[PDB]
Amino acid sequence: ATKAVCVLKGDGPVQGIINFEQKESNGPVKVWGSIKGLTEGLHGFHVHEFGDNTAGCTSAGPHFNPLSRKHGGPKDEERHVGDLGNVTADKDGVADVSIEDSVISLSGDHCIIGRTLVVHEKADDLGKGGNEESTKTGNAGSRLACGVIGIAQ
Amino acid sequence: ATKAVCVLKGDGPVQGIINFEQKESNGPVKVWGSIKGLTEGLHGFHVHEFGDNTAGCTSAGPHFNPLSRKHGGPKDEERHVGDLGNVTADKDGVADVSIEDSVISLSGDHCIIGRTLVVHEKADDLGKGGNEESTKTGNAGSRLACGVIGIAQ
Amino acid sequence: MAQVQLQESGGGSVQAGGSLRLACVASGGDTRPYITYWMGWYRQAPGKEREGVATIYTGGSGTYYSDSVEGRFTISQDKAQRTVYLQMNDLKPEDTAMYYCAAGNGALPPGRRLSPQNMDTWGPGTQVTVSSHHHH
Amino acid sequence: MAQVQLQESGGGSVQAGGSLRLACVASGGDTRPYITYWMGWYRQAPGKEREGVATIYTGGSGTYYSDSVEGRFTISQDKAQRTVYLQMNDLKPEDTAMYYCAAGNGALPPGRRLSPQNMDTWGPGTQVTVSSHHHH
Ligand SMILES: [Cu+2]
Ligand SMILES: [Cu+2]
Ligand SMILES: [Zn+2]
Ligand SMILES: [Zn+2]
Repeated sequence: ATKAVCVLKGDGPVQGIINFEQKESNGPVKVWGSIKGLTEGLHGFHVHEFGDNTAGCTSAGPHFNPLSRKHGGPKDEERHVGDLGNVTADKDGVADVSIEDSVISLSGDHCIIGRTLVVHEKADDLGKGGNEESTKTGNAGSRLACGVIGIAQ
Repeated sequence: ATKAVCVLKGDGPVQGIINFEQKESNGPVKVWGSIKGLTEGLHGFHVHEFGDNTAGCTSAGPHFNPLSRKHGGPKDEERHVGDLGNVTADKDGVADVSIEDSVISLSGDHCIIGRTLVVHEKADDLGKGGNEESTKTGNAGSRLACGVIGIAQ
Repeated sequence: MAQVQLQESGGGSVQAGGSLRLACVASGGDTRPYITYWMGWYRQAPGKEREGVATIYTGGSGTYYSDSVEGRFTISQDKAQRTVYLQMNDLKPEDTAMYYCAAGNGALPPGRRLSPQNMDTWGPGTQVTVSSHHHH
Repeated sequence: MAQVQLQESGGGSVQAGGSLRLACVASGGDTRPYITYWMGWYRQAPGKEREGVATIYTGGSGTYYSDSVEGRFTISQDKAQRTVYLQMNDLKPEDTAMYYCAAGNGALPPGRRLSPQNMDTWGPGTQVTVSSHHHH
């Protein structure tokens, strides 16, 4: 598939819709949408491994990481496939996302369809925190909203 | 993937969880789970084309149909890939599903991951209604609950 | 069809061993036909907590009763008229209470279907008073 | 932290052209820090509908005002104390009303943030009365 979409919901007020497009195989993924109800500022933003939301965002498992690498930012070379860095929420709690990534994909081994996209309570430190959790999660904190990534029309 | 899962929610009280397993490529899919809040009796049960639940179950599109065939039951040869027939709700409104199908799959061209599973208001007539809609929908009626099918752990 | 509203009727006074039928009529709310409820009968006696007596699934036929009333009470419905009936037989003095109708979500799981805390809507109540034979 | 509860304070009597500060303290509810609200100030004058005056996003800093009060009223918050202040300047006689605090969902979209129908919690109210100069 070349188009995907995701509805993010969670415990609190955070919600949104994110779209995906890679218009040619193994090319760059354009991710765009907007998320409301966030605290003004930066929030971690990754694709987690499982699209199981039976137990909320908890059952999504960890960052999508087929290469068994440490946590990093999206520009970094040492990275999880699912590391998409941060989204920034404005003074009304709205974060308009428009991002390009080329390590995620809508087909092949690093396909993200059927997995879970997650917005986080705190900013992702992109692996540079200086502790061990920073190399796992970016110290991004709890999962405010999430959804399974489906084939979109 | 060999394991998938789906949370079905909708307007009314209908909700449930469905699991999927094909333990070997291009083999049979075991679908099992349970759905509550249904009216006692039969309810249509198919995989629709898009895993977009932004507008509820409406944005899921029609039955998953890559072969461009008419509507039928699961045993039928003239069938949509997504035709899974009916589930039967007991006198408490609970339908325990345990079904095998070999035309759906968790990989390949007829992969259902990232698409939407849907429970219906009325019984599916499996294409034998004698009218035109029966060859489209089985006259199964409105979509009570649905969810996107994700990669499961 | 604003919000769901329940109206009980049929309570009265009867001597021990007698019978009574109560009715609970539902009006309003989402009237689409796949909207199911666990409907269904609760008591509150003087000085005790509100307790469930019987419940019935409006989207089917399953019924469940409290231990204290199994065998003596029966719950039924006329789905077309949105009325749920409690046929109370072999009445004891301790069945005296204000009797309430209550509607709960149709997806309620076993063990919450007849619990007052999981009820969404309550009726006003109809009083049932049962005389002892020892009340000359 | 049962459910969210709002308490207004600071209403009184002032002559036209004067100032007033109202405060709205929030207590209870889900106290996790990512639970955001549009908090924020409504009026009801004699014989008229309840109307929004100012609102503020407790998870950030955006503020929005009704036309009738833009330029004269300012809304602010002390997030650590869950208090939202309405600084009312250049008061006119028609600002007389019972003033209410109200909390709405933090995901409320533009154009519902300051509408009473989308408010979840209301405070009791504090009365503001503004004298005409023509009241000798
Ligand atoms: Cu994450
Ligand atoms: Cu269907
Ligand atoms: Zn990571
Ligand atoms: Zn079909």
